[PDB]
Amino acid sequence: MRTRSTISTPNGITWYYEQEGTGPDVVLVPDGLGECQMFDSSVSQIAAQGFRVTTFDMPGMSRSAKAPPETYTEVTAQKLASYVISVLDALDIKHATVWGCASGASTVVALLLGYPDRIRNAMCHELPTKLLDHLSNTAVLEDEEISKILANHMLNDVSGGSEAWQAMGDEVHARLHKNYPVWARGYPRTIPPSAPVKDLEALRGKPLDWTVGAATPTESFFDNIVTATKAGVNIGLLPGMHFPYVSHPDVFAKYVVETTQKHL
Amino acid sequence: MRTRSTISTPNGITWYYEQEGTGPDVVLVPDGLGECQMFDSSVSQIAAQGFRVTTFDMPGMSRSAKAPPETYTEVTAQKLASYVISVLDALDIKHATVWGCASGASTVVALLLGYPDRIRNAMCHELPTKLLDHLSNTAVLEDEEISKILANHMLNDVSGGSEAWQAMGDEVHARLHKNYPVWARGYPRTIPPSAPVKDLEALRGKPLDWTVGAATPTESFFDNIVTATKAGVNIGLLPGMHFPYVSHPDVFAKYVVETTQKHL
Ligand SMILES: C[C@H]1CCC[C@H](O)CCC/C=C/c2cc(O)cc(O)c2C(=O)O1
Ligand SMILES: C[C@H]1CCC[C@H](O)CCC/C=C/c2cc(O)cc(O)c2C(=O)O1
Repeated sequence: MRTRSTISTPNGITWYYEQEGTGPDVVLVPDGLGECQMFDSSVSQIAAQGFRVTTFDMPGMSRSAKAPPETYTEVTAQKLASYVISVLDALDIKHATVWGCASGASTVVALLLGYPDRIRNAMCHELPTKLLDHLSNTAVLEDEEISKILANHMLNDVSGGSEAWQAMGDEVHARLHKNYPVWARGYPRTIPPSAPVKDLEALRGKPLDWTVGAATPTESFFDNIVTATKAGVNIGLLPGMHFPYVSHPDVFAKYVVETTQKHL
Repeated sequence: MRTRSTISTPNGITWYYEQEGTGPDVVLVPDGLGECQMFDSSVSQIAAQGFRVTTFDMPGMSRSAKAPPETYTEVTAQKLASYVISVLDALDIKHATVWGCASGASTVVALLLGYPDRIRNAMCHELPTKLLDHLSNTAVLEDEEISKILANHMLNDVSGGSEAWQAMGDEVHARLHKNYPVWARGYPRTIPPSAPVKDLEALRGKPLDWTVGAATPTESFFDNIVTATKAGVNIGLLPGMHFPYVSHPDVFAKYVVETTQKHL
């Protein structure tokens, strides 16, 4: 039975969060769009292996929109990490396994490095480390132009699974619609240079498991593969592209549980 | 002005070859389809920077089809490397820069390792190290079935540039048509295990420059990126996929000249 509720933290954020299961804590941090419905099936599937799974909409996104501006403008990994630590503090999650893609991947690595006592192990997927001008240039467009362009880009280029993307439903896509402008203005310029992945050695020997999408063009996260290999960090593939939890929920869920079981 | 001619070597092969330019030798070794007209523009463009450029159809392929069966069945990097050393012997090329993609990539690294006195530097692109059952399954079909399927697969999936691929013309596509079966039967089972990349320390400090296609799915050559990084070998991207010399001739040519100038 899934808890669907709100909890507030003293940095001014009111988080929408979901929680199911009993057992060691596993936390699913969204990608930049900040929408935790993307995890819905995997929440249940990972919980059914004996885990308490918690996820949430990210600050300023979807149903966690009640948040002050610093929390969704000039966003950095280090900022997100501290927001995530504060919602963990509120929910009394002391020791967590954490997953994150994209800005969520940067967040989890910054969590692992900054709060090692708190993080049992971290799985990061497709960690952005490069400025991408086609994304960054949308910031200066009109809100509805941004939503049209980014919605299309997710649907056609990066979903990894067009049908599964569209099957999330109208409600989700209506929340994403409003998030695309806030993401565009707040994330693409400032997340990449915040990447906590330039000190290779600090990554060495850490409980970190890195993935890239199998179908993602080799150029997008070529640099993740080099960096992981130079740091001896485990690196592999998940099917699909930027949203394996949408396109391949069953393999995603099994990967989270199997990687979590390694570190208990 | 380009030389277009044949030369026979004592392993029973009659090679079709082309050559243009004066200067240090640069040799362009085809991919598995063995068809050197794919290089035509780049031959002129690299020569025009002060190089003597040589290429050729590969044994059993295209206009180098007069060759004994061992030269195009159970093909191996080590076999292809000896075949190319013989055509270089015949043509009196003592020192060469070499390029190769796919089976050509395996050939060039085997050349570099096996004949270090002969190879100034090698550029390998998308070196196949894994058995691929969808490719190997085509071996047991009808010849004309194999040509249909592979001609379509190159056109639509892996050219990196559909217009540029088709613009090579009817003559080249008529030669490829006959090569697809010979390749299917001779290459995909035996070329991957022959990959000369399993000894990391032999690669280290060698004049080797490795590339993968930018648009190629991450999974196809993930392993090349890990291997290069573990051996300190330079590794980067070219635009397109499996045939940058077809899809992006100008940037391919400039990459060959620049990388050759580094080592000269
Ligand atoms: C939401 C998702 C966008 C996917 C399409 C993007 O085109 C995928 C490109 C990879 C980088 C995305 C990205 C970059 C960035 O600077 C900050 C981010 O939060 C992301 C990110 O979260 O990626
Ligand atoms: C002809 C070229 C493109 C084949 C499409 C392939 O589907 C592209 C995937 C990479 C594999 C290429 C390949 C594998 C191999 O074991 C031996 C080979 O000679 C090649 C190779 O030459 O591939």
